[PDB]
Amino acid sequence: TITYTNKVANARLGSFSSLLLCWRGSIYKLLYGEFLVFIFLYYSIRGLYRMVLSSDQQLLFEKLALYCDSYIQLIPISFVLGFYVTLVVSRWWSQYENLPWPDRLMIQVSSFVEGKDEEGRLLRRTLIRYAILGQVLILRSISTSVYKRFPTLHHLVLAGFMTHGEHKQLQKLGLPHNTFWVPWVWFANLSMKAYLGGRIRDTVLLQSLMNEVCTLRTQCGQLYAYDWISIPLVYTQVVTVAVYSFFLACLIGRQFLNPNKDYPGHEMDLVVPVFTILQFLFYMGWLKVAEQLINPFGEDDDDFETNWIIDRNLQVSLLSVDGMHQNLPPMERDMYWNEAAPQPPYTAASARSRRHSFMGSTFNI
Amino acid sequence: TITYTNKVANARLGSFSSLLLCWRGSIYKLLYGEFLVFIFLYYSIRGLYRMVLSSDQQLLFEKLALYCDSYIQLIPISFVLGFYVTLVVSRWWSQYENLPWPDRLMIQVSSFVEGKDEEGRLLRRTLIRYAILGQVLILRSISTSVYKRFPTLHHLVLAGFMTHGEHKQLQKLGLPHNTFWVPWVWFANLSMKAYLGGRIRDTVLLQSLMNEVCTLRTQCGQLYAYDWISIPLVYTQVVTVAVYSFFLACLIGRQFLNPNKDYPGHEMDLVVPVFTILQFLFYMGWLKVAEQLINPFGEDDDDFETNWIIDRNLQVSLLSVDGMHQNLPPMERDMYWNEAAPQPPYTAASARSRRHSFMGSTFNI
Amino acid sequence: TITYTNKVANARLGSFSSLLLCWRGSIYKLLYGEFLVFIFLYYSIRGLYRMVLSSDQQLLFEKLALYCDSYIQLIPISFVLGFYVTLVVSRWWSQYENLPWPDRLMIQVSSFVEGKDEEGRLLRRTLIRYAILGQVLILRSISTSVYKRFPTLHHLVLAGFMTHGEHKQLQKLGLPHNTFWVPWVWFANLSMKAYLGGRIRDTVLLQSLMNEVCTLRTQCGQLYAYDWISIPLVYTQVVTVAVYSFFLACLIGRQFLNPNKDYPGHEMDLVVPVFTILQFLFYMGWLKVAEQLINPFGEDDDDFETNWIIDRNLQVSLLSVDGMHQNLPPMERDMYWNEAAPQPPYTAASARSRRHSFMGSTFNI
Amino acid sequence: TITYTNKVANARLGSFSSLLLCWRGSIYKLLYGEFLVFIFLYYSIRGLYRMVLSSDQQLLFEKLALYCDSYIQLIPISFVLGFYVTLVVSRWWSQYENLPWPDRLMIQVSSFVEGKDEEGRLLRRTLIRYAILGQVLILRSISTSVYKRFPTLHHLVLAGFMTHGEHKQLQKLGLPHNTFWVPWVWFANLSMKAYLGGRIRDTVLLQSLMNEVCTLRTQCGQLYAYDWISIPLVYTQVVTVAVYSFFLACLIGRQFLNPNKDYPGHEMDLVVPVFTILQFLFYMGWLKVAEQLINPFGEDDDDFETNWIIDRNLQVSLLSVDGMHQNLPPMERDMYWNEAAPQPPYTAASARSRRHSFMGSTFNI
Amino acid sequence: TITYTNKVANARLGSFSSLLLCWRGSIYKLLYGEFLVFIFLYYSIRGLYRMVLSSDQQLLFEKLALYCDSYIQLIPISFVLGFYVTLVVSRWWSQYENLPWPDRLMIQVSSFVEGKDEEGRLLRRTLIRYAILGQVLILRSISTSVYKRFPTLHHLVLAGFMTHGEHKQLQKLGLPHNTFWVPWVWFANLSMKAYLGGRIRDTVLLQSLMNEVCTLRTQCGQLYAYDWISIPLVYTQVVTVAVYSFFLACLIGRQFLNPNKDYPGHEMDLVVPVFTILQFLFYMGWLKVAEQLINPFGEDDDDFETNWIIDRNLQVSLLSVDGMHQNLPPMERDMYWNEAAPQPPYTAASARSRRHSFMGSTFNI
Ligand SMILES: [Ca+2]
Ligand SMILES: [Ca+2]
Ligand SMILES: [Ca+2]
Ligand SMILES: [Ca+2]
Ligand SMILES: [Ca+2]
Ligand SMILES: [Cl-]
Ligand SMILES: [Cl-]
Ligand SMILES: [Cl-]
Ligand SMILES: [Cl-]
Ligand SMILES: [Cl-]
Ligand SMILES: [Cl-]
Ligand SMILES: [Cl-]
Ligand SMILES: [Cl-]
Ligand SMILES: [Cl-]
Ligand SMILES: [Cl-]
Repeated sequence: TITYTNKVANARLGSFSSLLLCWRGSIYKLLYGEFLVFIFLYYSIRGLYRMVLSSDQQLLFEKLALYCDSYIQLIPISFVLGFYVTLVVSRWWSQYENLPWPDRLMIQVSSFVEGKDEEGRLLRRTLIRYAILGQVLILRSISTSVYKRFPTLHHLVLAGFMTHGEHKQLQKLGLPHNTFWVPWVWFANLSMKAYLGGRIRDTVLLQSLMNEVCTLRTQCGQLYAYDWISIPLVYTQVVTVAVYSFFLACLIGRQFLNPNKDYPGHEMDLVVPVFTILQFLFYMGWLKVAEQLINPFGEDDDDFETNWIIDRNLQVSLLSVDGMHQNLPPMERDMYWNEAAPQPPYTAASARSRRHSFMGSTFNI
Repeated sequence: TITYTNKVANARLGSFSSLLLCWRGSIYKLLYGEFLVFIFLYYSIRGLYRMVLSSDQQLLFEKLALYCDSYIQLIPISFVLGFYVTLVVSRWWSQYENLPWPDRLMIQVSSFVEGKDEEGRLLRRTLIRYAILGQVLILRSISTSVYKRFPTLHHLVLAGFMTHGEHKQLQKLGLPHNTFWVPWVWFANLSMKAYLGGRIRDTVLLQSLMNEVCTLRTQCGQLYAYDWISIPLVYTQVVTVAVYSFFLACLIGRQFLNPNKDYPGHEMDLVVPVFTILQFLFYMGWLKVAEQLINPFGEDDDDFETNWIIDRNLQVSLLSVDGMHQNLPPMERDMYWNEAAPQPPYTAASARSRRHSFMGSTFNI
Repeated sequence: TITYTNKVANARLGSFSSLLLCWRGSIYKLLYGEFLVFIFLYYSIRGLYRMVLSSDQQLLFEKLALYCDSYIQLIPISFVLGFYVTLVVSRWWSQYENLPWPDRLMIQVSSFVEGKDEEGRLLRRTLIRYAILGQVLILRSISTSVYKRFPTLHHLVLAGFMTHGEHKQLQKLGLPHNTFWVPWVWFANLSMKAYLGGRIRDTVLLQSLMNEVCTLRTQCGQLYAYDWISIPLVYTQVVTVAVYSFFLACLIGRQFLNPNKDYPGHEMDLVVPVFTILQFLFYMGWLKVAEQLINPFGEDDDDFETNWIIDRNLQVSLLSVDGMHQNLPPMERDMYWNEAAPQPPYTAASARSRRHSFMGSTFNI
Repeated sequence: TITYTNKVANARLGSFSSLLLCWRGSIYKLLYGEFLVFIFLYYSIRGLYRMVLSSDQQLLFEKLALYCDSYIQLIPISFVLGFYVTLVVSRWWSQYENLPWPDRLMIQVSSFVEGKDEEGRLLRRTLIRYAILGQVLILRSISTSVYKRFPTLHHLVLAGFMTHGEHKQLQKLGLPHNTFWVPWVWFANLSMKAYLGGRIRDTVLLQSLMNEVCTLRTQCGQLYAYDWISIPLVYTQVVTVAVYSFFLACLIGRQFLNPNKDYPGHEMDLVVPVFTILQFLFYMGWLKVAEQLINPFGEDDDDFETNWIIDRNLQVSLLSVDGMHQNLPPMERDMYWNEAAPQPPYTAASARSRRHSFMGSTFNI
Repeated sequence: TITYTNKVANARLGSFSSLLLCWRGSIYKLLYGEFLVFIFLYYSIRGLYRMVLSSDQQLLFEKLALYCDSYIQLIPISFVLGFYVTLVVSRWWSQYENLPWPDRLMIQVSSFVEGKDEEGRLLRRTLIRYAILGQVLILRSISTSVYKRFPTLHHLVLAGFMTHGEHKQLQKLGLPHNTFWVPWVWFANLSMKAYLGGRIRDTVLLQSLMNEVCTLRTQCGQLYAYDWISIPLVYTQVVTVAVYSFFLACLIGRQFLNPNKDYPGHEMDLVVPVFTILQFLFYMGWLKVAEQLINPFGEDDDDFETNWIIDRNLQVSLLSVDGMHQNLPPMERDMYWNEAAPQPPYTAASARSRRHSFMGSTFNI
């Protein structure tokens, strides 16, 4: 992901205009393959119309240039690009709001399960490993950068995510469908077995534990649904055909005709169509937004990095559930043990923000 | 459903332009029946105006051609198409977010109910079959591909979804309304009977079980409401009349008049109206999006496949509640039993994504 | 409500164009009273300008016709109609998502309350009748077709919804406000009295029962709020004045002036303004959408039928809590008692939809 | 609030056009102070250009009239007015969805707390008074019509909302911030004290009681956040400057120039600019919608009446909690004690709505 | 934050027009750095074209001026500015709806934990300090005004937020990732230890306590996600390039050409382009809205003040859990002890709002 939040913290003169000189993640990196083709096609007609076509077949070219010029209209293209990109962006954000984070589950696992030895440590570690295997098994059929890292189910055994005893059991289900739901049942069975062992001392705690897994199930199912069902191909093709039809009329129609005929529109012969190049840039960088965000789990620059998340979620969870169970800092009296209104200090660099408390809009009347 | 997510993973040169050469699910498969009619109507006037109408009735045709040309405007049509398709798409996605998945219920059924013999197996199997019959009875009055598969309630008995003992009981209710709510009451009564049998050992578990059925009830009711209440016919007709009025003025008005009169707009006699055909394609593929997504439960290409779901939900649930109840893989020490920070390996093919952890935006100041 | 979902299941040639020949619920049924006025007003000027006004006062009419022609612009009208109808439709759907359905409460009432005789039957029946009276008392101050059916609170007694013992108690509150909240308190008091009688055997069940009534309270309050607070009259009037100002300039300004003066725009004298009639139809059918959906609880064609719902909810609930309490079909072994993978059959008519299970996007790489 | 729902129940000929003759809440009541200024400014130039400026300085005025006429465009103004009003309306509705209604709390207070004498009546009354004081203390810093009614915290004592014993305790906190959170802690402490007194007989009931106060806390905090943080002044100023710049060019540029020069656009000398007045009305009634709804808690006509709500919520709650605790109507057999399908009667006035139950879309195939 | 809600309470004549004379937070404070550059660039050509370029190179300038005039169109720019600002504003509000307020947790901490001495006071104070440390550790990596106030983790010790015993424990985790999740585990462990000490007397209360921390975890994670993932740089750059391309063609093309050639558009030589300056103001104040709200946690004027919140949340919580635990005002009979309908008085200043209760829309029929 491209991060530029610190560069746009304040609205100053050189804030947004300085983002036009960045290479990675910018339109200059995506439009390179198409600008060359457009320029070559444009200059392959200026070199035919001027030195190949004769005077007889040079007046039928001008009637085409003046006819393919009333069909360049900016209303419908700007409607479709703008009613499509909004939907693409809304889907893109919802695809991230459904990413499973095992932070609300490790808090309860580190507390409700009681034990600080063997058979109380292994239980917690397996209970927290199942919820991570569940997310790894789903972020492998939708993402590409994770598939190239775990090409086979035997590669999960070598990385520590799985076990040889679990691989042989997951191989023996006899179902042709995907198998990203088995760990969610293993977790429930292990938790019930733990409850019937004196570890969990109440049924309320067990129900609370199951309620936080029933939500990760939904979050993992929604990602699969989003990947399986995509935006209709009809809607995808309409925008592309509209944009290409618009830009095919600028090749013939926006060319600089011979001024010897004194046409109402053509009066100069500057070589470079600057305002055609700018229009191409502006109207293609709008389509490349959808082209980039139509599949957030890829290998682009503005795509989710779903390969450091599965390491952070492993390390943090394994630390929280194992090495931080009965470990708290010493309990001591605070600095404000006897003080009605604490007054934290302000540094010299930050003394403008010493504001007063808001007391209602109608206070000053 | 048409899936093309893997073809648009990255934003490259040949990514969106390569989707215009696909047959299934494209505008070329939907516009075939109307393009022929439009072309025939267009060419039936070029063949009358040129060789049937006389010179007297050839100058009243040109006043019609130049008069039916100021009524071709692209603003209101592009407003209605764009304020209608967005609503259609928003309804289409919500119709899928309400599909009942029995994955959050089988997890609790496989755990809370205790027994690994007869009278403890049949209980779980019937409890999980009722929730499937409930979804089958509703995905039969809204969908067509399921109705043609189960034309009669006697066909459900032969497929294993129902039983001869329950058919005779559902036939004896004496109510003229639909009967998609009976299994949701049978489930509750069976669960209460199971609780008063020593199977479920607490009331918290039973309440948790009922809470997950009270949600499937809402999800099944919302689909019926969506099917019963549709977008107003006034709104549906306005867009159609606008589009047809727009395209009826292109038959007479966009024709190539005789250049012998030197009209301000007509100066060439190219046979094929390429930029009229392109406009027809672009402005009809936008309407066909709504035409296709106005009823997601049909027999189109970009329509929900609600016939493999009812098989997957049966097999997965029946496997989960029967053959995986007290079945867990062996519990063993992990690969990182003594390791503060696990370091999973990276393959050679995926070594660019070894990124560093984000530590806040203001870290670098 | 007008239902046409089965007519638009598939996207075929004659799918949307066949909806323009329907009478009920169409623009032809709403625009009849105003098309006549528009036509009469239009033809009352063609009959004055041509045979009443003299040659002196026939050249000040044409300067008005050519001046009231640059004020016909389609952009602001299409903006307001399109930013208003979307809000109207969004409110219309939310008014239906708040309709109380007593299906999540009857499930718990038929199970938690224990008894299969007198004093255990009357309790359940009264508990389920209070929740129905609560919805009847609110769908009587917002809807008209229900008010005309129950004009007085004494009419509810004669229909079985109320009782003579409760009518005299609801008459004796001494509050000037509406009384649609009393049954929600009667239900709670009756449930607590039942709990302190050995009927409900736990407090978890009673809390679960009260949680499902605390939601119906919100759903009933939201409908009253929606009816009490409406879209601002300023916003309602702006659209009407814009549309009427647009259509008042088409009466004088779109008329066919005398071609003897050779004006730049008028060159023909066809009697019927076809493209003015079509514009009127298109731009008034858009306003009638908001005109119809601004109050869903009315007596139109595309309005909610809130008179069969209050019968279905009564019959279904009374059957569920009375004649289906301890009544379940016999428990027998399934057809798939010993079968790892069930294979339901496919009929001959539906054999194209035998699709294969989706196994992830990146499976084929 | 202005209520006109009953006048627009059905879509008839005289439905929306009859709303243009209403005084209160209409554009005619809001645009009066500005139409006079606009008319005076317009007619102060027609009276200078015609009888003050000489022939020399009457030909530099016409170049200004013809030059300040290509800057009157309706695209950007209609975009901003329409992308701003939608946000204003969305905020306006959310400001009402967060109004605290103490209807879900009194139901539980009237049931869970057990006692029908002194020390069981006072407890319930104080518990229900704290939740009302909490809402009164917040609907006094955001609203003006409530601040003018309770200008001082001593005025709450005289109205019965507060007590002299609570005023002295709320005066002795020593915090400069607002004090709208104290009753929410008093309620919790009183409920815990009641539980440790034999009144509430279980912890589940107490937790359910606290869960309904933790939601009113959020609802009261959201109103304060909405009042404290408003729409950015930049966004507010942009629309005003755009509208005023648009309307300043219509003073000089839409004037009726002397027709003695035969200009391409000016050919008549009608005194009143009817289509300029209509445009002013239409384009300023759109801005006044935002001007009115930018602060719903005011003293306008289309503003929330937050002064009858705080009386209804007091009377209803005090009646439900105190005088309706153990008070239920007699329990008797229903009219349909032995009847499988009840058949409520239909009156003669409402006999058209006897519709048949919907049985699915695909029923007729 | 800029607060002007009290100035726009009512819709009067001088309500919105009076907001154009405010300095702080206005467009005049943001456009100062760019207006000077634009004016200098504009006047550097009027001073070259008029007194530097010769008559030969003064006719190639006018063909550029007349050619750089058909590319000034307001449709696409007003589409992109308006489809971008809406998304920016929607993100800006959601960034505030996720701010953690410890008001729903202190209510339960002040009640469920039982004790009014030492070892019962320290427990509550530490339990409430952990939830504040959790929010301080996250509002330090996203905000700048808080980072400049706490540049180092040792500065938190000196302000009372942290302790020397917990600093040494947070220094000893051995993880390279951010450490904003440790207090949420410390809180859970301390609460479980308190429960196994006789302080919390039930498991329902402990589960309710943990449920309110599992929500603050999500609220704190969402802010970090919003800061880490920003709007795509492609979409950010497209708007800037469109606006700058629009405003670069107004420098040459909107200049006042020599009227000696009698051009169709240029006929006057007024020095100041008033309607170009106004367009610049209007089209740059729209971009500066996004420029300001693209990062709400900054040091602008319309930016969240996240430095008084962390003091209010500390003081209020510490007062609630320590000095207000078993402290309630005396319980006395109300003013309306025997009164069916209370009648609070109305002041003379507010007597217009004595409205009558709404009794349904169809009441008057
Ligand atoms: Ca991508
Ligand atoms: Ca379909
Ligand atoms: Ca209606
Ligand atoms: Ca107001
Ligand atoms: Ca900022
Ligand atoms: Cl799911
Ligand atoms: Cl160019
Ligand atoms: Cl429902
Ligand atoms: Cl053509
Ligand atoms: Cl409510
Ligand atoms: Cl016409
Ligand atoms: Cl809050
Ligand atoms: Cl005028
Ligand atoms: Cl999270
Ligand atoms: Cl200018």
